[PDB]
Amino acid sequence: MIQGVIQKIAGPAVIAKGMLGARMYDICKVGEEGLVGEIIRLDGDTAFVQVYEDTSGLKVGEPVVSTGLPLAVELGPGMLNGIYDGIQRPLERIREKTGIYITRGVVVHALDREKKWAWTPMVKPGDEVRGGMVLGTVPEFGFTHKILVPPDVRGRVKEVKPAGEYTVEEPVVVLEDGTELKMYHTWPVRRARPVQRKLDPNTPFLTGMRILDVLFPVAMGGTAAIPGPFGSGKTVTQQSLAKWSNADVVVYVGCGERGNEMTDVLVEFPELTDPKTGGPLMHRTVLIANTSNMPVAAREASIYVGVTIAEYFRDQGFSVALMADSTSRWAEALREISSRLEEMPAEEGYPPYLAARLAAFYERAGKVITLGGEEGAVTIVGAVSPPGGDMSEPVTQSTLRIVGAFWRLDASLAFRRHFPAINWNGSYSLFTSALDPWYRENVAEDYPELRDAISELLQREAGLQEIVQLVGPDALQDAERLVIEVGRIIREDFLQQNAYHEVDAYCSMKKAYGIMKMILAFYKEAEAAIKRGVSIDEILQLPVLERIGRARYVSEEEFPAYFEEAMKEIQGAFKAL
Amino acid sequence: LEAQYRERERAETEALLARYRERAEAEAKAVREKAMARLDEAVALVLKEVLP
Amino acid sequence: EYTGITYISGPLLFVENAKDLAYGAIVDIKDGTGRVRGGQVIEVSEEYAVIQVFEETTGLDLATTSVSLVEDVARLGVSKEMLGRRFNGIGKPIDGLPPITPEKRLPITGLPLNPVARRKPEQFIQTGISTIDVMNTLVRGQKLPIFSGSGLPANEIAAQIARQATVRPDLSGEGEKEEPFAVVFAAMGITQRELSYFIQEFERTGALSRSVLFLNKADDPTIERILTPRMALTVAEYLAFEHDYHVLVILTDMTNYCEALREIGAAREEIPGRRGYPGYMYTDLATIYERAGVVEGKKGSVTQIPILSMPDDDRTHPIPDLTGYITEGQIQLSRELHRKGIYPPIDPLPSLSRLMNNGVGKGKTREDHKQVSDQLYSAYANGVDIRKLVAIIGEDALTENDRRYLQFADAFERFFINQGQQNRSIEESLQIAWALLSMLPQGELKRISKDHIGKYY
Amino acid sequence: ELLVATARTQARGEVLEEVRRRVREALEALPQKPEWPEVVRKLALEALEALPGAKALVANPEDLPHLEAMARERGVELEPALRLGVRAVGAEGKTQVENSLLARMDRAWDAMSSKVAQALWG
Repeated sequence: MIQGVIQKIAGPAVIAKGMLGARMYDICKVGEEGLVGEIIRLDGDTAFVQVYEDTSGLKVGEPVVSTGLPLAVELGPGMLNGIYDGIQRPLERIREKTGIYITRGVVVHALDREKKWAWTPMVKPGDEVRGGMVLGTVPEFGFTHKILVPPDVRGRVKEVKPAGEYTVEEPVVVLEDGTELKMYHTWPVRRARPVQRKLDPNTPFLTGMRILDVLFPVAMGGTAAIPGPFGSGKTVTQQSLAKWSNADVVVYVGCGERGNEMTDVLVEFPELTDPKTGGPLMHRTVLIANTSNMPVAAREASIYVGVTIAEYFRDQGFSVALMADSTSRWAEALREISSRLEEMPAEEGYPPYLAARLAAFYERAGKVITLGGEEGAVTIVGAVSPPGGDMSEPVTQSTLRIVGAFWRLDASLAFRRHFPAINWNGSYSLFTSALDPWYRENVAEDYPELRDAISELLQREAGLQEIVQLVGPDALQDAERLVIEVGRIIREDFLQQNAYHEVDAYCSMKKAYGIMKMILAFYKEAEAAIKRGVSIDEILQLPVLERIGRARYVSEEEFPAYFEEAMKEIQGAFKAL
Repeated sequence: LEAQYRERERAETEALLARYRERAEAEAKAVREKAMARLDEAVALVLKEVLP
Repeated sequence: EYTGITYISGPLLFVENAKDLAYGAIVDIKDGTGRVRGGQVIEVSEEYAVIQVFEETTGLDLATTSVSLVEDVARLGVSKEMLGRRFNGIGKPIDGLPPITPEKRLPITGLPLNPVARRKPEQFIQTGISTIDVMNTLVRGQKLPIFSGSGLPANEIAAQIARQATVRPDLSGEGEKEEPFAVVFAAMGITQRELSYFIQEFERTGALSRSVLFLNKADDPTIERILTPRMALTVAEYLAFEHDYHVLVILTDMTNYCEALREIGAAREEIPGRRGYPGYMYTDLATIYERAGVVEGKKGSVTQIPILSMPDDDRTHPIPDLTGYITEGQIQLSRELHRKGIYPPIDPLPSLSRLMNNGVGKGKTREDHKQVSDQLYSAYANGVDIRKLVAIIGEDALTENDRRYLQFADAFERFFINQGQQNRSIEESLQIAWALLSMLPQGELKRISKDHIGKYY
Repeated sequence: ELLVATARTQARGEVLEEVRRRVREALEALPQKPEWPEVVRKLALEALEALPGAKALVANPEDLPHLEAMARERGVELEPALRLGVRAVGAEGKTQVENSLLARMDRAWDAMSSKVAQALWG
């Protein structure tokens, strides 16, 4: 097979020679330890080696013998429960065979090769397969993890090994096409599981919050983003997707997030309760996260490889929740390519590949009917930041702001008591007009009425914000201080939510319904109060101001009877005066 | 009134389609029957431009 | 073969033996993956060329580098059976009819309209709306950009006006048979929802058997982005000038069009431009827009409406500047309006259409129209000055005139600007204007003559 | 209106692909015909006259009988493996222009699609 040794070793810009029958964007083995590179250029006999695992003594004259796959992902069980890399290695095994250290040139397994999983025959040699047909149902813990045939891979069965456990490397179904269907099988990520068509979402997804679901909804099959410049409490919205989400299957991926920000988040989850089971959250999460601790080249690959792991579960009949944790980490990897290759990036601190390798991953999956005729819906809430600090830059607008929701953030925003924060003005919703059916029926039939009437004040307040920074209002009038104080409490207690407690966050229909009507009512009753000649001073010093102040320290369970008692204290302490 | 106007319209947006289908198929046949006579002539024009 | 492969980093390719190749050519590349891919041949020399692969770059190998010459000349069909189909991208089967119909193999750019063969506007179109057809007449071959923001859905407010738009030159003495409603649409880099939300509007009520879609998904390569317009561009020429039909080109998202472009030019040794966006934009952007304007003796001509995005409609980067020299007018979007659900959101004094009375006259859109069109400019703009100031000027000074001008506004945004997805014509869109002004006295009406008042009040 | 377009296009298809059936049956039984030298020789003519310098005008070996004459006018002929074409190879590298009856057939409903529609319908 493919020959060649090192010509020029020069850290991560290594130039091999003698490369014949090589092919672009293909995994290899380079060095004597094996660091695991990828052909990111060919130039005759010489090829730009991209060097993942760090170099420490690698030299001239070492193997460069090409595996000949294009970062092919091993599909088959073992994934559910575990810590994986963005090009697939289990960090369980690295830690178990080295130390607490990550040693360079130590490549562990691709998936499993010492684990065995129960095979139940569900096909026979009498029938034929097609792409997106069940070969059997393997049981991996509390979830149900079938095996499928990738599409454009099809034949007529020819054997099926009987009931028993079998190692994953082996086949268990063989076909009359020179192919054998395995529980460890290479599938390109460059031709990641085909679908029938792009569809329009119309069923919302919920994080169990009152601001990311309420004023500006997210969709199932969606795309979204929540930029918070240079960190601003944008990592906390994954303590909200942690055990309050409605995602059947979590698939948490980070490009190359820095260790310290995924020290407490990373080990937070096996400790956490599983809403879809009860034990560790890792029954539903896969966790294919890539870190700075993991290879610096691995970060570049990461997104376009980790999309395919989202797709294998999403295909089967699952409503997978994929989150790329801060896409700006991917931009820092993408733009480094230029530096090492003697090319300049696209001018003015923008990455050379703009649309090309960003938009395509995003729109690869998200509410799409499949070839099996199943419904594959990938839900993302992009946890981005802007690369230039400006959001007028291409990569932001091209897929991170034409998204289904945008919430802006500031630095002094999140510092007060807001985590994860949203802006009061600067947050709009780009798709909500197709999510109204489902909200009407499932939640409450007057729900598209109650969110537009909260936002109406919340955002008209901006009207007054401007005149502050002008001459300043100093005409205290009743209809004046009506908007002011209302909206103020809406930012003080309703946008101030903590993803740290289950009484400051975690929401179900009746809680999300309730709170949002609580305010409206009190506001409503204030409108006709003030009109007669009741000063806003005396409205403020009521105990009912304190009830809204005690509607962020109340549990969901209690919420029902809590609200039913408080509706009477509203009408009493208002109409009467 | 609307009740007797919705069902009216339904029965007309069936009548209209029903006739479109009959023309379509008869004019599909008229593109078949026109070709199959001038069929050898096409093959001739094709053949003649592949074999140089 | 066609070897000489150097710098294959991403969708770049150099190859020697490009003495057989041309600029403006497209070629099949062979490899042992079994993938047959295109990509245009640019920056050519007797040795090294630049090819940018149709789909990705994963498959290129050293074994097979051969190129089956497709055609140096640029091939492009001129079609005439495409007046009621559906396609996404370059032209791929969605409705199961074949990509294009040949007549000719015309090039992609044949060179725009000769200026002495172009006549003045003398007719108008109607998009089913009030404020953008009464107050500002969208004329014949007009190039009117719609500057939209970011964080707002451009795309929906677009196609919304699709079904509403059915032309009304009734009042002039011409039909919609001598002015047909032909929607030729070319977007690029559109979302998975939005790309299906487009086809939804069309398929709703009958309007897809008189229009063609083309829309290059945000997951269809950046190479195909560019050619998408040029295709239906060259077909369009043959639609509206040589069939006497009347087309309306509605482009959407210019940001993607301009991003992808940049990558192409950066390898031909052309430096990018101000705030990174290219400076060789100008030429290329012209060629799409300049096939607009009427033509002597040929009644049918294409009306251009491009739609583009900016962060807040700020003019601090190329995307508006450029555009804003060849195109006339701008129509920006108000945050107030779109919040309250007043659609389409068109500003007061910030909005204006450069031509509005040289495509219409009196009795062609009604006679009173003349001075009604410059009433509601000065009349709307006055309520915007106390549309929040009613407690910033206290209850310690309050006057009749300006109070009445608050109530004017509320009814002007509700009834006049917004009119739902319900259809309107010139005569019904005129009715609304008069009615609301009827609250107001004769002494606050000043931009309309007593003659016009003696017709309608 | 859509239904008219679809039922006609379906009808129109069957006729083009059956015309293709009759045309491809003729090419499959081409070697049988004694008009096989006149065709083969003219195909390789454009080839050697074009981009391939005639380093080798590579042929199938049972069409080597029926082109040995113009081997002696240009090139040395030794396969595409279809038995219905001639590759040509040049001295530039290898170049590669393959004029196959199959290859000219494929680009002739995308390269003279106009001409077959005019002959059946007009």
